[PDB]
Amino acid sequence: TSKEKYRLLDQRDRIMRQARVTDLDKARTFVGTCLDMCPEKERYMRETRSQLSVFEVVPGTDQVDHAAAVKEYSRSSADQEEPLPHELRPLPVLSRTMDYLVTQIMDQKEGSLRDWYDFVWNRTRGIRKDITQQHLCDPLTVSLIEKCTRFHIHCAHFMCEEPMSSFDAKINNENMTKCLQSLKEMYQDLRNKGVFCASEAEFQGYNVLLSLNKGDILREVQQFHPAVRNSSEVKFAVQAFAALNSNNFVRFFKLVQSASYLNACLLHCYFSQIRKDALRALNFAYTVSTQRSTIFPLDGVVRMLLFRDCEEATDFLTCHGLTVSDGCVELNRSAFLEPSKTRKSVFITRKLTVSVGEIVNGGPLPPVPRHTPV
Amino acid sequence: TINQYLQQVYEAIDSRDGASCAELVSFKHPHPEEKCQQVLEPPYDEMFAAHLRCTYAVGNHDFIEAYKCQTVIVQSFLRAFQAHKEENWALPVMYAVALDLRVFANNADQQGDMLEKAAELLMSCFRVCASDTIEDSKKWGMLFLVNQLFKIYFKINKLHLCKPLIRAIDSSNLKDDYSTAQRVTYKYYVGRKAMFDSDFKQAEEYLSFAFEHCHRSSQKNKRMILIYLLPVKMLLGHMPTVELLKKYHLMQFAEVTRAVSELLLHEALAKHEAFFIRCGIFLILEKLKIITYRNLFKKVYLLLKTHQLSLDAFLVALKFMQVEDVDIDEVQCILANLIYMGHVKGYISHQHQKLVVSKQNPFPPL
Amino acid sequence: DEFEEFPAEDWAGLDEDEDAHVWEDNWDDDNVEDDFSNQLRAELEKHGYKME
Amino acid sequence: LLDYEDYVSIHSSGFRDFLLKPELLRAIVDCGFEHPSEVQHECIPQAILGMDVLCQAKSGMGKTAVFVLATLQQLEPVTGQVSVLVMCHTRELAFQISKEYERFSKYMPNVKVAVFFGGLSIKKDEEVLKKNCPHIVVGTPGRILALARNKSLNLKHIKHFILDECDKMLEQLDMRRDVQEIFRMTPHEKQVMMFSATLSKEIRPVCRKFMQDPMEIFVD
Ligand SMILES: Nc1ncnc2c1ncn2[C@@H]1O[C@H](COP(=O)(O)OP(=O)(O)NP(=O)(O)O)[C@@H](O)[C@H]1O
Repeated sequence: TSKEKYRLLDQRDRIMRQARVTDLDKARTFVGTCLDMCPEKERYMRETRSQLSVFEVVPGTDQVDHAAAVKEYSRSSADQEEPLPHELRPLPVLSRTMDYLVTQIMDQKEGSLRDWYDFVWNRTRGIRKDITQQHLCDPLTVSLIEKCTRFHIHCAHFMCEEPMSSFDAKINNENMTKCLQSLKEMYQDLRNKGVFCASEAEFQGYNVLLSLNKGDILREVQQFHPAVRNSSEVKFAVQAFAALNSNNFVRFFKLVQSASYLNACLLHCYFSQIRKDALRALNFAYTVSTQRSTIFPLDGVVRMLLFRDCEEATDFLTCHGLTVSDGCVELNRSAFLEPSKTRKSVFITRKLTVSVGEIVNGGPLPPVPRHTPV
Repeated sequence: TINQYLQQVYEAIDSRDGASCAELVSFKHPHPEEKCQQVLEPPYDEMFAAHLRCTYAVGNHDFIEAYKCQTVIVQSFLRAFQAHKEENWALPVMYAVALDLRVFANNADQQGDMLEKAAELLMSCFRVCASDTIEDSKKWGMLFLVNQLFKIYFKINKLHLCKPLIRAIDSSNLKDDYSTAQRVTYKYYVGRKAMFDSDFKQAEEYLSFAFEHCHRSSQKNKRMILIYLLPVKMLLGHMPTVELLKKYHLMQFAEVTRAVSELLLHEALAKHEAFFIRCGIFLILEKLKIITYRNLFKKVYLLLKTHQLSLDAFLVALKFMQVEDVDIDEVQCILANLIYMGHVKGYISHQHQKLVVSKQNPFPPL
Repeated sequence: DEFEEFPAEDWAGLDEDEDAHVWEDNWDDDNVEDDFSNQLRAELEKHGYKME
Repeated sequence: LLDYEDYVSIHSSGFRDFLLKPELLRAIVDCGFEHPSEVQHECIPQAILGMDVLCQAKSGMGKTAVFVLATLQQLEPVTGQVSVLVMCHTRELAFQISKEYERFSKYMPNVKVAVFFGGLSIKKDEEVLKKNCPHIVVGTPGRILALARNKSLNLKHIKHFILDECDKMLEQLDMRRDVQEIFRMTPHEKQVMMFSATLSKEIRPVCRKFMQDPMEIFVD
């Protein structure tokens, strides 16, 4: 069976680990030589202990899919320093590993979304942590880190009504911040050598769009390279940034419709903040006193505040203290009390003409890679 | 010569006067191992031998090699600074060395990783002075060791390290009783970050403290606080005079102080936009759109002169300005921003599309 | 942009100078007849919204 | 018609720019140890100053990463002197700390770690100390009493005094007297740390009595 082979080559992995015994620069980072998509160990190990990835299995269950069954992360305080050549794969295999994920699993034919997010997320963290460990400085793999970045930005909108056992959006946002930060530490050291990027300003716009509430990011806009400071993506990002701090929402939701697709969901990160400030400002504006109320029409508020129909606007408008009547809302200063589950706003997802994987690739898909792990 | 110098070290050690020993170890004077080691205590044995090595490396123009000797000086001084149990005669000596290492980082950058490797020991000089726990205390030169880290970490731009350094000084008993040169240099820097944190009022008391007590003889240090006060002032609305800008020969703001007084601002902004993306200035200095909007409201109010003013006229006044795609919703949005922030009194009526402004106190003075 | 150190460690209250009335506020007046408020008048008097 | 009548700052910085040694900058990423939480991000800039913290959070966030990455950064190499004491009263966590001290000191040959856990008598620990003098001593409080009373451990050069899982330390009597007695042989100037998984209202005033000008992290 697989268990005796597991014990034999786990024993060989142990005595190979005993065959090695440390300075700052005398020990080079030691690029590994494993070729397959899930070592040679881990598939058998996960087959006996019933840790099976629910998508990529042989559909008669039992046997692990030896052609394709991708790895999971496990931060476990792993006393083994992540094996030796095996479990860490060299640079051409990383592109194939990302390419098989854009090719077939993010276009999921049938299945739920809770297992799908965990399946793609816990893998892309594995490629990210292994390129981190591998210590490789190339222009090819930082594009793959940007692929996991675009995947995280897409999943920041694609699952928002999903349950708290499935998504729990805070740890996803905390991961996506470290994605773009790995982009910044990669490209500062790359530009200091003298290698430029074709799409630098797109994720620099993603960085400026991720930190509108942090006031220091203004100063970060100063020390860019003037080519990337004068680029149109960063110039969209600064004009988007000068709509929170001056609190201009009409200009803001005019810049939503003129944006790209991937920028629009990062503008959907600040979704309830803008209309809270807008309903504070318009209620203070249109009221002469604190004892009487003035009529505001529904067509104006659904025109200004990006609300895709009447029902979402009216739900937001009665879940804040105000009362909708026919085609009007009674803006009142005294009854405005601060007291909601977020939703899927259709005006972002209508801005995706391409399919999902072609969003992550940002262009043409490669052909399907075929490998024979023997 | 060297023997007279070493007898001066002997007199400075034995009479425990730290100003004299600080003067002998500095480069302000005109002014290797065995002669320094045959007579001194073993931290002071390495200390002045490395001072002589730093003098010879200055004379060799070997500014990389001078930095590690001037690291050996301050490590030996820190080991001697441990050796004085609850005593502080050697505390003016630190100003002789920790001021030097900053510029001896800079030359070692030329011939920033070296600024970093200089920047990690001066943390430990803060640790030693912050460890001791009034007239005999070791904490008088603590604030000097925050004004040498602040002149390194803004040249590399790291801000996240320096928010216990503000917390250590600001929560202290003796924070209002430091030396008057260092307590006004520091009050700039925590003011400067208070410009970038959208907390301008905290920067209003500090840099006005930094501007008023700055010395007459160094005009450049007056000029720098003037440069960094000019965004946080006139956002409050201080509105400078022409004579100030003529006296400090800094005349680029002046046309801006025309256009903020009453597009003119965009033309005067893009004419010299390369000065305002040079000192972290333009994205701060764009935020007076909302007060120049009130000044354009004052120009419409003084030229049409009634209580209720129609919004089509302010739309026309912005269509003169001609920047990017102004419509009737943008006008009423930024007018509502002005009307809840407090600059413009009144109410917006959508039924007649007319703005009423206040009758007895039209726009309140800042 | 380097904020240089001061020449002396201590000084008195008379040694430095103020410049008196420079952080001054008289600009919030009703001076209408400036020339830049002429052009802002004229285009507002070309669209036919007329008042004194 | 009618006249008028009169946010969150999420963490940014990575482990490259907390501003460590290169010896702790290569070994921090060869494990793949990345993406800081807010506990390290709010604790390590103050813990490298020599100031004093009282932070708590749940498991899986990296308290132990904080009190190795601060205290190995502050430790200068002393020639056969003891400078770091960690008391935690739990048998498995001592082995985790003494293994991860060797994991994070991938460079450092001079930093020698020994753990004096319990159950292996008193004279074996004295033979371990006499055969080689480590810089760092880790052990249960009840054992380090009988190591401290018998004039065998030099405790007069303690610079850093770290407590881990202090909740079960100070909820039980006849062990807070142990902590108050082991506190006295330390010098008056030192850095004292404090870590726990859970805290309560009745334990708050005594925990500030070991440290000067404390700071609070509570998840709540
Ligand atoms: N940011 C991180 N990235 C990766 N691994 C981490 C990180 N932080 C901690 N770890 C690892 O996670 C392990 C588990 O530590 P952890 O559970 O956080 O300790 P703990 O919180 O003190 N447990 P407890 O005492 O019950 O609160 C540590 O030993 C580290 O090896």
